[PDB]
Amino acid sequence: VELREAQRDYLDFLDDEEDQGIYQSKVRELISDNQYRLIVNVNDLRRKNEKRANRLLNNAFEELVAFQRALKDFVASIDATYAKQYEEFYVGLEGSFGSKHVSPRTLTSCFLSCVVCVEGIVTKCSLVRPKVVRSVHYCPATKKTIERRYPLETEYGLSVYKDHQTITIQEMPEKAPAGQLPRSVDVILDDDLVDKAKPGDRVQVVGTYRCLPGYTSGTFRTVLIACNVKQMSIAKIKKFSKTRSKDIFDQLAKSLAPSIHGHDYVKKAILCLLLGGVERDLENGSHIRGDINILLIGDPSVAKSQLLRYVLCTAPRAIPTTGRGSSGVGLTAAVTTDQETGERRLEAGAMVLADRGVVCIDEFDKMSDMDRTAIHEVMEQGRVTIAKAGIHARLNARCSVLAAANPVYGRYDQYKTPMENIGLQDSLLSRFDLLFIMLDQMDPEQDREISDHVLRMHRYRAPGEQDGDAMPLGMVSAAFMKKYIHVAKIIKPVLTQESATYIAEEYSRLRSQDSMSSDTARTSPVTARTLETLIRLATAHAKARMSKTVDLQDAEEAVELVQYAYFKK
Amino acid sequence: LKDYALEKEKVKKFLQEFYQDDELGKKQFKYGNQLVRLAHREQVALYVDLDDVAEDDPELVDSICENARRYAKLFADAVQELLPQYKEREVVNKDVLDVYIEHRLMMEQPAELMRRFELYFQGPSSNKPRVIREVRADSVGKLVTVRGIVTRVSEVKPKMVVATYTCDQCGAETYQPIQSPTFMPLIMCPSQECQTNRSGGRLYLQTRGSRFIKFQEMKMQEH
DNA sequence: TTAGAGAATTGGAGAGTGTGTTTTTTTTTTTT
DNA sequence: ACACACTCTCCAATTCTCTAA
Ligand SMILES: Nc1ncnc2c1ncn2[C@@H]1O[C@H](COP(=O)(O)OP(=O)(O)NP(=O)(O)O)[C@@H](O)[C@H]1O
Ligand SMILES: [Mg+2]
Ligand SMILES: [Zn+2]
Repeated sequence: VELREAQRDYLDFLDDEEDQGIYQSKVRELISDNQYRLIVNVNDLRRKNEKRANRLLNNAFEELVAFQRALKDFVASIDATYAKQYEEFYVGLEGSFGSKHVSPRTLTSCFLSCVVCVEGIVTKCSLVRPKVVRSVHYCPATKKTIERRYPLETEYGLSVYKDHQTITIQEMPEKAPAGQLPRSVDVILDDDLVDKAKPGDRVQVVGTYRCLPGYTSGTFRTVLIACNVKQMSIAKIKKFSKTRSKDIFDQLAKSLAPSIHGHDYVKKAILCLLLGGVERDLENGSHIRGDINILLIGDPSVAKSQLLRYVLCTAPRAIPTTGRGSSGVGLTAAVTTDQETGERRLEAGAMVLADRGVVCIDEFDKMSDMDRTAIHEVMEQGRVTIAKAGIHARLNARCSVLAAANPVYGRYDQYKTPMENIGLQDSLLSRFDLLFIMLDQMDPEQDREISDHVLRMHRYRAPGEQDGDAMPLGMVSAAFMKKYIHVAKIIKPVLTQESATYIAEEYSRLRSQDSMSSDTARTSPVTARTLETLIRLATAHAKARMSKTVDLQDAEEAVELVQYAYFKK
Repeated sequence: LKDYALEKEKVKKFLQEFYQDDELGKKQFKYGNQLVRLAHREQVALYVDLDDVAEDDPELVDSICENARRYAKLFADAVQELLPQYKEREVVNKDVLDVYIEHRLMMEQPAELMRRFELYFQGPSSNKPRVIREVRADSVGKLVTVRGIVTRVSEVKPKMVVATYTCDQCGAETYQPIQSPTFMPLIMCPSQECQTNRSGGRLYLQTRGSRFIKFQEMKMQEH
């Protein structure tokens, strides 16, 4: 009956006030926040008692129950009244697990009853619903009662229930072996862990791998009973922004996507898309769109696809899509039959999952127009209306669209106007904020530096790799860039009278010039949407400075950008 | 657990003694006036307000908020016991179902069949509304307040409350109160004369005697 | 002659056991 | 949890036989 000594070990481990008192402090915090689970770091346990630590990982169940009882006794010794508020306490684990860190592919039947640490990408969820643990019945005519664990009438207030949910984890597709589809596993979430993860999240789950029963065919289904769930995704920024020696926005734009050479204005516009504008609301109930949309058109081999694959790696909550490989149902939402409950419910599509994020559409000119009808409502209003599976609803799909396409006839024709080369409808072309045209002008002076840069890139080898190796199948630093952009997304700067005056006067001047100009010399007409674009771009530039005001410099930069985009051949 | 008899007397005391400084401060004892109207069949439902209870006994309010179903039954029985004291008048006969009850009284000379009133709670002003996502399993059995948009509603259907049967041979009647969403009906007479003689009389259900209530189903959705 | 008590055979009243149970992607012909 | 089909048992109703009113 050594488990009574094992519980005794855990209780004297938890009583660490004699040695710097970290865990007693954590338990005190748990009490103050009215909580009922604790998170223990396995490194500390391994340091204090090697035998107990190395036994815990290979006997998850029999050891964790002893640990839970030790915690219950310790909190009761601190405060019995608090200990009586909850039926039982729980403990979760963190740290380094060594050999027990696995994936949904490498996890096999020999891991049963070990503590395991699985990681992958979440693909689906069931709905939260209650489960019974103890039921009670009472008789008022006799003052009598009975109980059961898992005449008289049921006592819902003396009975007690707890929450239950199921989710599914999938292997990272980048790590799949050659020529095979990804594998997956089912995770069970219970009590205070429900709804801590949603589809598209990258998670790392700690739990115990276990069979479920099922005459018998001698065959079982295996599930991971979760024990903890984890997610993954100042002075430096202060002194850097305080310098004011140079236009910081130009330096950040120059440093964007170092592999790709040229295309200055495109990089500046993409940085404005990453920073975004700001929303505003009016007393009549109307509101102004804060997010930005961008379109790219051009010849073969001008790095259009690579810029999309870069933004997708350097922005939070970003999604890919290709014109030929996707459907309107897949873009918005699809009805699904739940196998846990049997019920019919909706499942999110690509543009819904990109809410408060970015969505990249490659090969945009190959979509059927019926899909573009779905994209129209999303890009204009940020909402999507659905009328299926007994639900009439207005879902949230607020996102910035970055899209790329190739011109009609494959190679752009100099002897035709922009509206002739571009294959899209004039209604749709009016929705994007900025439209860029890119061309492979075969100048030898430019080919010299381009070819040199490409060849420099192909001779590199990483410092952690040796002279002849080959990989298996399966300027500002990037880290600072991410942190600076992340802080800059809070500032919410405001207009100034001078910037407003400048924008108004300059817009009137631009309108007069456009009135003089002809469709043979412009991509699209200029209207109030131009003012909205100018305001968004000036706001974003002020945001990059972290200046609380929108200044004349921001407005001047914004108008120069749109001037280049609209009034160059 | 509490003695629900003591709690019944406390509830009676609240109904008998509470005045809200009511009728422009004239102290006319709102619930006493309501009991007069209920006794004279002027009114059907009675909404007891928990803010009124809080003036005298906040512990009672807390007792009600958890395991509300017990206190629903308790208040209903208290009101039924107090109703004759606020009666002074004889009411005119106006309903076929009550004509059967009148015949039953005339022939005699369960309470659920006679209990022609409804009792409901109006939530305490302390309790802010939850969203449909925050009503988790720790709230089972407890009084709650929720906010949302209606999506669908059914027509009004008759819901059975107590069934009334008649016996072909012995001329007696039998009753069966209903509580669960389903039930099973009776078949053969349980009265002592039929049973002792094993005479085999059958039971016929009477829609003219049994009691029904208006029932409707609805769905509500998040903003 | 008519009727009741003690012994033998048989019907059926009753219990126990075993078992069943609209909403999305892709192809093919013929209409345009 | 709630209905058919089947098997089986014990209690006491119906008749034979001997006897008294
Ligand atoms: N300026 C450049 N810097 C770096 N690589 C470049 C540059 N221009 C072209 N490339 C190369 O161009 C190749 C193709 O890039 P890609 O993004 O597919 O071009 P694209 O404009 O999208 N052409 P396409 O997809 O056929 O319409 C890549 O392998 C790059 O290495
Ligand atoms: Mg490409
Ligand atoms: Zn009867």
